[PDB]
Amino acid sequence: MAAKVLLVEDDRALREALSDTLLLGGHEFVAVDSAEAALPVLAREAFSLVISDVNMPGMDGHQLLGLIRTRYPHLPVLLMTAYGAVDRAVEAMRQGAADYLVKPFEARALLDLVARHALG
Ligand SMILES: [Ca+2]
Repeated sequence: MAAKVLLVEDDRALREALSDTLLLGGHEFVAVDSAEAALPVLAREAFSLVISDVNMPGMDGHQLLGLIRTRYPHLPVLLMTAYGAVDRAVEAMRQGAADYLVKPFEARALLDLVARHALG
């Protein structure tokens, strides 16, 4: 029943709360703080789902998205952001993001997102 979730979030505080929720739902995860840190991990381990922040000190989530859609065509990706914008949400969906999330969102919503979108 478990999913293995890659979590990409530069905010310490939100990263830990999201990890706490994932565990609550019986889910394996790896948490990194940058898209640049996510790429080595994506080549080491298979994941059922990627959840990435959009605004990060480095490569941004839209660039990580297009990069995951290239190398891992099977991998669902959720984008989350504090600064939502309609045009960029449209572009992420057009590129095959599973969802485009404006922060914040309750822990039970994140577990429903994983169930709706993770492989398995
Ligand atoms: Ca950020």
